[PDB]
Amino acid sequence: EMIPTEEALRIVFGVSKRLPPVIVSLYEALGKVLAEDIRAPDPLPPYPASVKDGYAVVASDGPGEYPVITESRAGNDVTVTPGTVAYVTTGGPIPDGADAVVQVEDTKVITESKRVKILIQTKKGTDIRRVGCDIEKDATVLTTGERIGASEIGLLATAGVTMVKVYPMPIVAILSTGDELVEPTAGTLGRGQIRDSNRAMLVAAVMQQQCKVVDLGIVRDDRKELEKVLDEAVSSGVDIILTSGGVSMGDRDFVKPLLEEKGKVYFSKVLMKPGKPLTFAEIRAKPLGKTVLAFGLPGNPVSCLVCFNIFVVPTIRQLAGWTSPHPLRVRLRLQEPIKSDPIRPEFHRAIIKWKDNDGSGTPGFVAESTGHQMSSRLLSMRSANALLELPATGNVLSAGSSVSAIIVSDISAF
Amino acid sequence: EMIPTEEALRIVFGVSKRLPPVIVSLYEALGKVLAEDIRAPDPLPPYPASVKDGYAVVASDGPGEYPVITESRAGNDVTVTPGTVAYVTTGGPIPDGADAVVQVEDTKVITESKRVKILIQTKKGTDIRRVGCDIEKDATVLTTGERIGASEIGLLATAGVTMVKVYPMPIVAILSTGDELVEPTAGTLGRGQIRDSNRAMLVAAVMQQQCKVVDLGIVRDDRKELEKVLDEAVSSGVDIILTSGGVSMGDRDFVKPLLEEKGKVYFSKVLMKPGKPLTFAEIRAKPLGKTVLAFGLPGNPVSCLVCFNIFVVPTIRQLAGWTSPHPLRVRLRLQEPIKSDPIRPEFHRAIIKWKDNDGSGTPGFVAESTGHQMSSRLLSMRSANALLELPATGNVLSAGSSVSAIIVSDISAF
Ligand SMILES: [Mg+2]
Ligand SMILES: [Mg+2]
Repeated sequence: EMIPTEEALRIVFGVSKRLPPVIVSLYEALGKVLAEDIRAPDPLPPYPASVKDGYAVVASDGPGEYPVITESRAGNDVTVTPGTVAYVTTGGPIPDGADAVVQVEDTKVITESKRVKILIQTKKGTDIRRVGCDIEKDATVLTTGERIGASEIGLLATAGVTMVKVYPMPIVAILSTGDELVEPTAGTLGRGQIRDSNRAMLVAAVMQQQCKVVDLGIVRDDRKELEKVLDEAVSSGVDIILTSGGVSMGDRDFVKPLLEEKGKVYFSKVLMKPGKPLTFAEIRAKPLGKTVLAFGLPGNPVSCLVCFNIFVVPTIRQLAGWTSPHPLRVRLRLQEPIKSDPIRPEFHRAIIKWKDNDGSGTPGFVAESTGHQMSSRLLSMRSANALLELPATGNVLSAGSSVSAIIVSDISAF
Repeated sequence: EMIPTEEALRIVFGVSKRLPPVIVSLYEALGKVLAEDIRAPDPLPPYPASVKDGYAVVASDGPGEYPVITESRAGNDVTVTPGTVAYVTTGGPIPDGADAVVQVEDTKVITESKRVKILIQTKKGTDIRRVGCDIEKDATVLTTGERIGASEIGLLATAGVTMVKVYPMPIVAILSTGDELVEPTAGTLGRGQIRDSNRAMLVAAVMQQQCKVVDLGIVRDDRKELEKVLDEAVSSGVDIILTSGGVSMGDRDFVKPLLEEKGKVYFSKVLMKPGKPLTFAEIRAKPLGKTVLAFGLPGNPVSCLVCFNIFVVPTIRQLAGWTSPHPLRVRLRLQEPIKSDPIRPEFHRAIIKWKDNDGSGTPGFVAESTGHQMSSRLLSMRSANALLELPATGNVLSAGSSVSAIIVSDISAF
């Protein structure tokens, strides 16, 4: 009853629908996806602006000594005739009659009225931004579907847009279920108790996705309270519910029965390593009516994060309006021998480093293994930035064979 | 008087010193660098825990029918003898006398007291996490110098650390100087006015670096107010001052004279394209005494962001305690013909996409040019995630030659 991972997210990509757009402020638009076309209301520059510090001249007059008629520093709104020059700084408006601008280190100084000598001859239009040189009027400078970075903020500011129409981020509710879970603030542990590490992990994992987290806390293994928390969640306005634990084969695992009771489950077992259990349900809020997506993530720590990175991250990007929600996939060569599982494809976590020499004798990517891949050993996720997509061959891949990998974190490194 | 870029940041890397560590909360520790060693106070698991849902058995008894003595679900703290089995779920404590755990789909059901039939024979220690299986007691699970991601949050929660010793982020003050600058909220522009796009750009650029921004606003081209803003900045507790504009050859550019007056300037002209002007000064606060770093970024929009990505981002990472503050550098092949400047090396911005086939017939990176590289055309920074490091050869590199590139944004893409 296991669904392949390719079909698994094919279902999610078919059920998840992009969120309605919202108006936000300029800084609130950082990282979000543009939901409208931006047109510049005036050109840039809206006036002939000097590119270099120096003097606005007539190209015909050529080199020689000339008087400085007026001055036109960046700030103010007189013409120049053949035989006179005007002093300008960068950004300054060019007066009428000027054909070009000579630099200042291409001029000489030369106590009443001042005169300046021009050492070179300039072709017409030298060091001058014509009106609309960089941005023309009413032109599209940012288009729908673009992700707002720092430069796109600078373009919005150039055009005067401080209120932007964007697709918002999904609100995410997160909870843990386990009768053995205690808060991480707990000091000495009692018999059969462990601290709750999946919740704080998912909270931070969603925080990195710039989504609003709503911390529903620890829930015990009982149907009544687990239902109360679920009914609280969907009615609070959340878009995605993230459940950790209570989705296995035990007789107190009420996540699958409660999801299929309140909505429509699409799968509960996935051909994965790790993370054989993975429940994905569609729930409907009953108020403004809206559809809520629910991920019953497995309770094992490394299994929880892995399912988050492969099935929740694209779901978040798709609700936020990304055109390419899928993660970056790269081909790399192995740095050490590693065996694969024969039954299900193993998402082996590795540390990816770019090298100016590998894959053969060319520059490419390499990846060393993090160690043991136990579903409970969270030390395998430590400093892991890649996810090796290993086939279910059961063989041993040599320290040089090429495989496929998913980028789950920014490499940076050296 | 131009300093090469390699020597330029060699100075910055020599002047910038890592910040003193601060205690923060668990969620406040996301993204920051660990300034202490974390040791687990108890092992994980602190008790023998069942890996699979099923029954704890004696390996010697083998297959057959057996009674279910007690039940041990995840939660509670009776022994089992050869001939009896105990029902356990995942996470449950294993009673005394059990050697292994059989799965539940490897058992049969079989109305008074219940009996269960074991279909298979298990080797000793099957599906059982011994005490400390994943994390041993007093072991280092996170070490100094590590960047706290989502999984490192999960490890901190496992160990009970909710107050962490980390290196903080630098506080960054940002300001613009220009007598032609108006706020981006301005509607119809007057004669000689442009909206201030560098400030909002730098604010967002620093926001992406998870640093605290202090918006000092627009400052006119005059020495008195520009000094008042600088004296306000260093006295407010800031660690880095980011200035935009007023650092060129004009006669109202007071950033260089005021920086060298209040501190020690290390360079003012850099062999760069774009961004020939780039002033870096060291200022000292006069109170707890502290040293402030000042970047006089050039006023041209694309020139401002480029200097930010190459000289400010590593300075931020070094103050925050990174061991590899330098950006990721990758070798890629060109997708189109492009000419280089003969005098200074040009940092040409490109759109980098990973392809399963290029550089030859192998998988690698490719990069297409963004278009015109004018220092004032901010449309060249649009959707640019890479920075081509072009040599000062002045030749034309064919649509297939390999060059060096700096990753300034997460590729993602397809
Ligand atoms: Mg459980
Ligand atoms: Mg200026």
